Amino acid sequence: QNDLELQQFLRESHLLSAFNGIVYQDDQVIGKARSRTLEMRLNRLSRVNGHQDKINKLEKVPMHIRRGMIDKHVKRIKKYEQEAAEGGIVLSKVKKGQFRKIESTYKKDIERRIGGSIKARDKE
Amino acid sequence: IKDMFSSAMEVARFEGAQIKTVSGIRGEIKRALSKPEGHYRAAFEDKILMSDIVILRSW
Amino acid sequence: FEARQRIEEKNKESSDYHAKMAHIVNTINTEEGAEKNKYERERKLR
Amino acid sequence: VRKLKHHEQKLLKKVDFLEWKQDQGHRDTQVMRTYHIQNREDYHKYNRICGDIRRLANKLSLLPPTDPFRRKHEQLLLDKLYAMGVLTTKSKISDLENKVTVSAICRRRLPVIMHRLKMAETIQDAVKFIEQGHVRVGPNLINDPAYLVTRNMEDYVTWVDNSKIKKTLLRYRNQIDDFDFS
Amino acid sequence: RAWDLIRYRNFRTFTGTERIQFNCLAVDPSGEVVCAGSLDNFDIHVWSVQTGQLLDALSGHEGPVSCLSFSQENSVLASASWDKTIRIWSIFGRSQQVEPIE
Amino acid sequence: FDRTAKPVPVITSEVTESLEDMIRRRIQDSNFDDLQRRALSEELQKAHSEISELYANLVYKLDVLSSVHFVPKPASTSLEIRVETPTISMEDAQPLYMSNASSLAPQEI
Amino acid sequence: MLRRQARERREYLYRKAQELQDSQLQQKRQIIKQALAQGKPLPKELAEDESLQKDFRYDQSLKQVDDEYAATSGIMDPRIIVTTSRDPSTRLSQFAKEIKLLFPNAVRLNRGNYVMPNLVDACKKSGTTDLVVLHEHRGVPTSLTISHFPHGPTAQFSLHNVVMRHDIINAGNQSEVNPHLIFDNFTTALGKRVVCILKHLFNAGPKKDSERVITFANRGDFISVRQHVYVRTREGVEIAEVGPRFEMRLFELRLGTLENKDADVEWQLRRFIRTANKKDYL
Repeated sequence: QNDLELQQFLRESHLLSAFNGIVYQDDQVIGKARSRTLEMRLNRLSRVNGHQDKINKLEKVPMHIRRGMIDKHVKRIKKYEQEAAEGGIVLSKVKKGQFRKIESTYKKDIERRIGGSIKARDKE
Repeated sequence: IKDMFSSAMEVARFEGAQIKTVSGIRGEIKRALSKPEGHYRAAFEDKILMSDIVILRSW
Repeated sequence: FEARQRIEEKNKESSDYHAKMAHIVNTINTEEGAEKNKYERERKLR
Repeated sequence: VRKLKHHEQKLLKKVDFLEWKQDQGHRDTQVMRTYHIQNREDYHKYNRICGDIRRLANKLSLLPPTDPFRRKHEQLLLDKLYAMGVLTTKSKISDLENKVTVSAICRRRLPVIMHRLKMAETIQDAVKFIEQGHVRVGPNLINDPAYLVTRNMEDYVTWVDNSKIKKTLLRYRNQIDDFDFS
Repeated sequence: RAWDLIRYRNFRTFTGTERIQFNCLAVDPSGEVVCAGSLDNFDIHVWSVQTGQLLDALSGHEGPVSCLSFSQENSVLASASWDKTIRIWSIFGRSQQVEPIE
Repeated sequence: FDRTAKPVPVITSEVTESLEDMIRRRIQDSNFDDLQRRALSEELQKAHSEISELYANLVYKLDVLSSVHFVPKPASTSLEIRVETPTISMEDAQPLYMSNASSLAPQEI
Repeated sequence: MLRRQARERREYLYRKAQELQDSQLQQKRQIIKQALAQGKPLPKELAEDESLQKDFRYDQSLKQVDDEYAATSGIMDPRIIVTTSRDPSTRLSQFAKEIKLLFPNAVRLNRGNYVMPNLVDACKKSGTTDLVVLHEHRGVPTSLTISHFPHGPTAQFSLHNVVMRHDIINAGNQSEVNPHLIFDNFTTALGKRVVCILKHLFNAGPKKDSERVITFANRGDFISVRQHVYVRTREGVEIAEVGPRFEMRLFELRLGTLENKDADVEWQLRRFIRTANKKDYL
């Protein structure tokens, strides 16, 4: 649990597979994997002491296209989990209001624009 | 500095001592002048005036 | 000669005195503020 | 254009005949007003070079942080832009994205160099003087405003000899020696 | 850099130590020494041709060395620069002599 | 009385002896404070090649924009292979020639 | 080169002011560097500024001799002029002879009717690096000032227990080989500054068997300078004393050449302060 390289590889296994034997260790990680890997590490470090209204700033997207982004992403999520919801495999478990993180989440960089959950419904 | 000493032997005895004016300008006596006897050369923090008195606090 | 001797003995005396006063200050700080904070800790339970 | 009423301004909000979104806030116009740029396409001719510098700086920061290729080319580009004068400090590599800017390339132009060297009272005066052919860098007369003056090449920005401006500054301090024509 | 016009090879390359750009040169008659001046350095760079090393950096102009020429008979160096000064250097044989003509 | 600064030290035989055996310790251990005279990966390789050609084009137009007063590239002790051939063949296409030697010296053959 | 050297010093002190101004970003970038290294949480001030981390992507590839001597430390040998005050006495001319024999790559210049502004200008356009100006008092030399010339520093010293090689005996001729150096307990940052000043006027890289050595040994702000030759025996190493010995005390160190005295002082001897004789390299 206190191995740092192992746990960093574990939680950055998704975008290494999205933007790739394979390389995982820094001093071998080429561009978009490097930028998003470093950004993910800096977010995870800064989420302890930084304020929750200041650490995860969403990109300013207009209303009628951010809502369509969210609706198409939720359609992808429902289509993916609904596809294998009946299956006996260990689908990973999410919380109640969050978005399920899928391959289009990691490739399309969708969580910078839509967040991890609708925080108006999370607040209410 | 004119008259706190009577002889260059006395100034030689007291060389290097820290003096000060009544304005608190710190200073040090450096060398006895040759021909006027108890007169010496001191160096101060900056330019002292003709209306001052230097002071060697001894015990 | 008296210049060098008097200067260095005055420096030694000052450096001893500062060590002694700082020692008694932070020994009064440490081994009595521990008891002050212990009394505050067992007074907060009331 | 007629200061729409409340129902009109509510009914057509995105209407604007002057400021568009492709305009980018009229910043070509803004910095060419600041540094007095004659032709319209100099901003975008500089913007292409700033985009080259920042494209290479992105693609070079996307290399791993310890390899000597990235470190050598980052330091080499940083040195080149400081020596040319666009960058004002060769210390940090975030200058290669943040401080590289059409205004920096425009501050290196000849009338702005002139005005900072107190050689003309304003940038428009400096434009008028080097259009009138008073200013030489080195030996040779420079005639156009857009001339970019590097750091070692700004030591030689002077007036031409037999300049009326050189004559009147010398005769203001009455150091005019008419033997060497001024 | 030096070029053999028999075998067509660049056999010698002379750089300084200061990363400057050279604007004029001058060679010896008895071609032991090449010499070159820049417009951003105020020095004159003196290289041996037999070995490749930087033999000397002559200093004394206060302006960019615009032109260099070796005298073809007595082998004295004449440089001239934008500080309104021509200067004559006796390089060879224990002199290290400088004569500035304004 | 109090005195301002310490006097200048008198240099006696004891301080010269201490200083000399300090020098002897340094000089037999050679503790001298002198001045001292001054392939990878496919993806990493093609990343290097792309930023190399970007760097080349950008340096070209920066030099032309700078009106070629620039500061040169630092140093490169490169490595050149020259085959042997007639210097007739190392020339331009014209009816004449200038030299009919071979590009390698006798001490290079 | 007047305008070039003026604007070059201007740009250097602009860059130095910008470094000390934005040197906080260096250490907080160091903080987030070691926070990536060992996965420990980042402070609130370094956690809520978004611009510094997206500059840190660029700035992750960032990383002795100091700013005046750093450009040409071992690359180029020095060039020193040694000159006296003005109308010097004969024992000061003998001492200036001895100092020009101390430093290799040093010549001596006759002083009389040389103004110090155009002397400095003649040196720093003829290409010399250091100037040593020697001051006397009825024969006994009392000061030496070292000025490093491309707008470098001047260190002004007083000299105190001066015994001269001309004064002792005909013990022979000197050696003039590139010496070895010894610096004993120069411990503070002013000590390293004075070491760099005093040792960038010797040639870089002497021979390993160079048989003369010259020591600058600090003994409570009184740098004893002696010069020795040696020959290593079967049991120890035998030291003979050659050339002048003195004690120099730094009283001033400022950041321009000799001519102005409008230069910023890095250090100068506060003599009359209350805690003057209580610390060394004060």
